Amino acid sequence: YISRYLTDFEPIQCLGRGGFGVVFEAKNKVDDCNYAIKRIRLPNRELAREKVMREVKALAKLEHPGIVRYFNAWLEAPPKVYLYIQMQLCRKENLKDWMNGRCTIEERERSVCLHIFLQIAEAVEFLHSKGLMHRNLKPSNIFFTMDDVVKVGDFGTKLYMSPEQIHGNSYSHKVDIFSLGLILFELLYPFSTQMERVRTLTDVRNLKFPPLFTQKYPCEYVMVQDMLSPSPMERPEAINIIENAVFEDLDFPGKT
Ligand SMILES: COc1cc2nccc(Oc3ccc(NC(=O)c4c(-c5ccncc5)n(C)n(-c5ccccc5)c4=O)nc3)c2cc1OC
Repeated sequence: YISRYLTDFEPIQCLGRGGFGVVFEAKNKVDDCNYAIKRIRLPNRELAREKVMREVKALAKLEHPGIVRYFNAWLEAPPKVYLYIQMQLCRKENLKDWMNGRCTIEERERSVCLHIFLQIAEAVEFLHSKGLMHRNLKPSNIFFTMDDVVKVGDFGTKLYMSPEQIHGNSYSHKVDIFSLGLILFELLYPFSTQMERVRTLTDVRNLKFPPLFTQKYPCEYVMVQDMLSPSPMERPEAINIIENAVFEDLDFPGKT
């Protein structure tokens, strides 16, 4: 049996593993570039397989500076069945890592945080304009290119999902706005411990804010409140978030 993956690529390292499968770094022999290759074992459930095959087709249609860049997808059935997805190789550190490495307020300068957030929001508004939604927006699903442009993806815990999703109710694109609210807060508010992070984010979910955040960031405090509305209908659209005066003339020393 001839494996397309082993024929066309030189494996470099395993980048990570999940319930779906594995992500490798591998060099394409012909074009000499390094890629991230996600390998999915096709599920035994036929409706889950339907979802996988449909989502790869959807991914292939997507082109945006804030969405991980797609190259190829193929199936292999060795002597059960694997779907390989080839995408642009990003940096090791995702947004969760980035925040974990910047644990002081000095390391979360307003304009820097707003610049990162704006890119995420622009990626989400792109999805919403295409009649798509993310559903699983969280810092660990936010990646950086080698040039630090933020890339929204989905590697595949409940702290970022909308209340309607948690309860297993029907939902709309407004679920992504809820996740955006928590991400904006988390970018602006550094933590020293996981325990502090969990306690504070849980409070913020219920619209209980740390007093120093409300004082230092009145404008983003207002927009986080709006994005975290229990009622999905009263959450703003992503296009309304991106047009907020808060994102007007963002600049910081070292910005491209
Ligand atoms: C150095 O370290 C790393 C560099 C990495 N570089 C690049 C990518 C990396 O990981 C990723 C990131 C993203 C994805 N997939 C998606 O974003 C997918 C997307 C999607 C894209 C954009 N938005 C939402 C979802 N979907 C629709 N499909 C889909 C889902 C179900 C079935 C079929 C296809 C997706 O696979 N895969 C691997 C890395 C991980 C690294 O360390 C672990």
